[PDB]
Amino acid sequence: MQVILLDKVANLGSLGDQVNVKAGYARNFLVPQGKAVPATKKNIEFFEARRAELEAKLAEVLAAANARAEKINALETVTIASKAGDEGKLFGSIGTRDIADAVTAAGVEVAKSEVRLPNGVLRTTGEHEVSFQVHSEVFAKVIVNVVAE
Amino acid sequence: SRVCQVTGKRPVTGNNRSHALNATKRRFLPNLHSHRFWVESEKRFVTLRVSAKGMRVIDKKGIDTVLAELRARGEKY
RNA sequence: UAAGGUGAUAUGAACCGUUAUAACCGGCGAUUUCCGAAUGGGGAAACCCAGUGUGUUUCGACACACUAUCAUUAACUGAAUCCAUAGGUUAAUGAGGCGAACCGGGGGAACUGAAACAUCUAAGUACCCCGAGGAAAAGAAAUCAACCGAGAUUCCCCCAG
RNA sequence: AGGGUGACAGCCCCGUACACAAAAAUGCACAUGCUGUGAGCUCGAUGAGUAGGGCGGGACACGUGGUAUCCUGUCUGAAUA
RNA sequence: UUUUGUAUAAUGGGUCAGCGACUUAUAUUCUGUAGCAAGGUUAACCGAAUAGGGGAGCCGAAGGGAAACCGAGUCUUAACUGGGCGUUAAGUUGCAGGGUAUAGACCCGAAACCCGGUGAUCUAGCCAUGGGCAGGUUGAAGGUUGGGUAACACUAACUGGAGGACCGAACCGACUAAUGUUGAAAAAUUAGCGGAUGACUUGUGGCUGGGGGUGAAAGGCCAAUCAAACCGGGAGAUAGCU
RNA sequence: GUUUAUUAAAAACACAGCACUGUGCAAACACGAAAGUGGACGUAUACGGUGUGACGCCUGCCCGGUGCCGGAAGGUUAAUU
RNA sequence: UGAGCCUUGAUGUGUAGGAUAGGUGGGAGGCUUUGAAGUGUGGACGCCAGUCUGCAUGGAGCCGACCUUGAAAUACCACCCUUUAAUGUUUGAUGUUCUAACGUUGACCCGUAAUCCGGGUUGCGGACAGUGUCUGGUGGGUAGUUUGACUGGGGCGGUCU
RNA sequence: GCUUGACUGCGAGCGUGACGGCGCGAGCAGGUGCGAAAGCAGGUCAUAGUGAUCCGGUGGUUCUGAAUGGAAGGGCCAUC
RNA sequence: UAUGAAGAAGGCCUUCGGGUUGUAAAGUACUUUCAGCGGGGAGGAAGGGAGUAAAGUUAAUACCUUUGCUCAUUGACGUUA
RNA sequence: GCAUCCGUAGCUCAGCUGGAUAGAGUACUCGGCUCGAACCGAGCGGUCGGAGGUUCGAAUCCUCCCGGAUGCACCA
Ligand SMILES: [Mg+2]
Ligand SMILES: [Mg+2]
Ligand SMILES: [Mg+2]
Ligand SMILES: [Mg+2]
Ligand SMILES: [Mg+2]
Ligand SMILES: [Mg+2]
Ligand SMILES: [Mg+2]
Ligand SMILES: [Mg+2]
Ligand SMILES: [Mg+2]
Ligand SMILES: [Mg+2]
Ligand SMILES: [Mg+2]
Ligand SMILES: [Mg+2]
Ligand SMILES: [Mg+2]
Ligand SMILES: [Mg+2]
Ligand SMILES: [Mg+2]
Ligand SMILES: [Mg+2]
Ligand SMILES: [Mg+2]
Ligand SMILES: [Mg+2]
Ligand SMILES: [Mg+2]
Ligand SMILES: [Mg+2]
Ligand SMILES: [Mg+2]
Ligand SMILES: [Mg+2]
Ligand SMILES: [Mg+2]
Ligand SMILES: [Mg+2]
Ligand SMILES: [Mg+2]
Ligand SMILES: [Mg+2]
Ligand SMILES: [Mg+2]
Ligand SMILES: [Mg+2]
Ligand SMILES: [Mg+2]
Ligand SMILES: [Mg+2]
Ligand SMILES: [Mg+2]
Ligand SMILES: [Mg+2]
Ligand SMILES: [Mg+2]
Ligand SMILES: [Mg+2]
Ligand SMILES: [Mg+2]
Ligand SMILES: [Mg+2]
Ligand SMILES: [Mg+2]
Ligand SMILES: [Mg+2]
Ligand SMILES: [Mg+2]
Repeated sequence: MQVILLDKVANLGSLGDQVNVKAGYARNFLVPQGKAVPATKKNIEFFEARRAELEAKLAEVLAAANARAEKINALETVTIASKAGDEGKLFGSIGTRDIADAVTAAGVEVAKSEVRLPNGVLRTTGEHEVSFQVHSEVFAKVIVNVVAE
Repeated sequence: SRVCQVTGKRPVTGNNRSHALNATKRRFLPNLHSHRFWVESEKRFVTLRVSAKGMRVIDKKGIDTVLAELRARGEKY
């Protein structure tokens, strides 16, 4: 009794997984409660289309991820106007909010959430490397400087 | 009566044999069972008197397709 | 078509006709009580008892028409239960029963024969049931042949006891 | 041909052989007019719980026999030009 | 007629008349007959049609061997001088007849088996609703009033009216005897007999159907029929018997 | 009291009583291919079956045979694989 | 919780002994920074003899191996057997708990003027019960039949070539 | 003492049975045994010691093989 | 965390027999707090704004202001509890 | 007609579970002690159903039989 899952019933798998199962299971329980659907030509193709469509969604998002990445990765250095450090020690911290605004003015929009200030909170003055977690895995890299106010 | 509503199976008659080949008249009746089939289109349970062989064809043919033939047959499910 | 004629037992009476509305024959209509599928309900068949509606009036009634069930279709309404569905009420069609054999199908004996008797025979006969027609059934090769070929089905004579 | 006529009728009678007949209804067949009905060509498609199998029976002349073929009550179950 | 044997006192027949039993189909063998003859003959069917056509087939002229095969030979066997079966010998088609076979198979006759129906107006049981049981006895429990007990118990009297109680008509049964036995009557009558308020009896309806019913049980009863009703059918069952 | 209507009315049948046994109620059982009905609109102080047959005194011994009941280790054993 | 199988490891005394040589071979090879032997008991099993070996231990050693042994050795590699310890797998065996099939001759609602039926709600039961096919047992409960002949009638007795 | 004639294929002609059948048989062919040979041996002095057909089993066999090649199955022989 | 004694060795003492560390370890089962990592996810949030419609408020209920509503709202901590 | 299994002091049985060599209870003798009961321990009482195989070795494994049993089949 081949049947296509609509959810993660017990150990049968997850949504969209044709599996051989004893007739009774689906003939009177899985199907009349809507937890799964019989594996028939029409239904299986539609689910496989849904499968490949989410794969295309995954492709498209990860494709646009590398887009943002390169857009700003290759150089694209930005600097902000921070109160003159005066012989060093900066007069303030450069936070996620401020650093996101800087790259956003450059064009490459970034939300502070994505920003990940490595090994510090941008306390010194002058040049300081940065990084951005553009995607769920893709890592970037940008050079940011500081000057007078 | 003992008639399958899907396949139309009805009682048939035959012989009991023996080691002496003696023949006595008997009847073969279908393996009929009253089952409540879930029809998705009407979101309802419809009870049918089906044979065990009929149960197999319902999965293969679909619940809607068999009922369409039944309406053509005028079996009054 | 007609000079005769009112059926028979079966006379008689009283009459009708005779050149074409006597009678007789045929075609087409009209009428067609009651019972009977019987169908408004019931019932011990030829009987009993209604309802509705139209129209009559002498105010006592009266005369027609419709009102079975089932199947199919379409409307309208209509539960538990919100929709629905079941169900319900109408309206259209159709079916009901009878009838000889033949036909198809669903069931299906025993006596008997075997010199008994179980397998077998009788016999898919008798009989019962369902359905149909003037015929029915079958029927246009997933057939046969045998290395050559034939080309649906049905029926007859052989093949052949 | 037959039948009838007071006993056995070719020529007595009814008929028979032949030759004819329908206002109306209707059968059959041909033609024809309407109402449906689709012909031809190309490219496709090619009947699945089925065939087959196990079990129990039945039908084939063929009684399970070494028994093909057909129908299936039961349990399974393909290939598909 | 049947028998070893019948005047037999074994069966049959009152008599007459009428009716009443060797047939039919197909196939096969034999005889007779006719035709043709190493050939004979067609069947269905066609057909103005008992003709003719149709030789599809059938039988015969070649057999031997399980068969393949061989062939006036062949088989048997390794092989037969052998032995078995064959080789000189006319058949075939009609008609008639004698037989056989399958059909009821000369006719009449079973007790039964099977199938489908009709019957509980009789009877058996049950169900519903009604009715009937003169009269005369016996006198339970209980009750009352006394006597007795602390109270009972117990006892007496009087009331009471219990019972598959008693005697006995209707009613119901049917034990004995006589008659009757081609009856008044296919089960009764006469004189007696048992029960007779009950497990009683009865009216009118209803229900149970044949391998079934019903049965206070006899294989009883189920329409004068019961160890398997009646009617029709299978069916002209079968009958080494008369 | 009942019985062989139509040759047998009895010592036969029934009988109250007694005992055994089955039956927990969708009861056992019975009639029904089945549905269902009776049992019973009852519930073990009930119902069915069997034998005995008021009452009185009593109802002894045998479980080898045949049944029934209980047990389930082992032996044997069908369809199926 | 059985069990067929998954792979691994491991197990293997006649005696003689070289003895934890199961057998069967090839077998002077073996041996080898990959750590020479190797220490630390690593334990198990086993003769409790011995054996392999858990991670380190150190730094070149390491080993076929004659009397004997059937055989020549846990030197050696291949192939099987046994003993099999674990390993997945594939089938079952019970037990427990579910609900969703199925049951309900439980309650309630509706169809509905209804002790039928159907539907709904709920409770209980529940992968049983129950039913179908197949199959073992039982089965005068019900059928169809058999149950010989000769014979100083038959039966009994005796007889049957 | 030596041996397997308790031989294989056949069989003129007879006997005896209603039949099925049973019995006797010289001689012939091929191969044997015992005898030096003539010769004898196709079980036992003879007459009882037995069971038809169907069905199934075993061995053998160029007989058959349902289109063909096989095979199954059947036939024949031996035999249960 | 539990098992775990040959009471390991080693350490130290020693009446040189021992004891002591100490079931401590090793080993053998077991578990993964938090810290590692990853993925979710409250609460702090009330607000005003834009609209709406009505009401009060008027000469006109225009103006407002009060209701209700409608849409979109905002969290420094915070890669939060 | 096969298939399986069994055969061991006189007896009842372990089989010395399948080759590195026979055990018990009972029977019997003696003894222990003791009138017999009744108790105990020694001893005696088997070449392993028989005949072929295999190996250095089997009553034990292989072949063949004998006797016994249970199974099958089963319609000359
Ligand atoms: Mg009427
Ligand atoms: Mg007969
Ligand atoms: Mg017609
Ligand atoms: Mg096709
Ligand atoms: Mg199949
Ligand atoms: Mg079959
Ligand atoms: Mg046969
Ligand atoms: Mg055979
Ligand atoms: Mg066959
Ligand atoms: Mg005389
Ligand atoms: Mg006389
Ligand atoms: Mg002619
Ligand atoms: Mg010819
Ligand atoms: Mg010859
Ligand atoms: Mg002639
Ligand atoms: Mg003749
Ligand atoms: Mg009385
Ligand atoms: Mg009296
Ligand atoms: Mg009296
Ligand atoms: Mg009678
Ligand atoms: Mg009878
Ligand atoms: Mg009759
Ligand atoms: Mg007949
Ligand atoms: Mg007769
Ligand atoms: Mg009396
Ligand atoms: Mg009498
Ligand atoms: Mg009477
Ligand atoms: Mg009497
Ligand atoms: Mg008695
Ligand atoms: Mg007694
Ligand atoms: Mg007993
Ligand atoms: Mg006993
Ligand atoms: Mg009988
Ligand atoms: Mg008979
Ligand atoms: Mg006799
Ligand atoms: Mg006789
Ligand atoms: Mg001699
Ligand atoms: Mg062939
Ligand atoms: Mg953490």
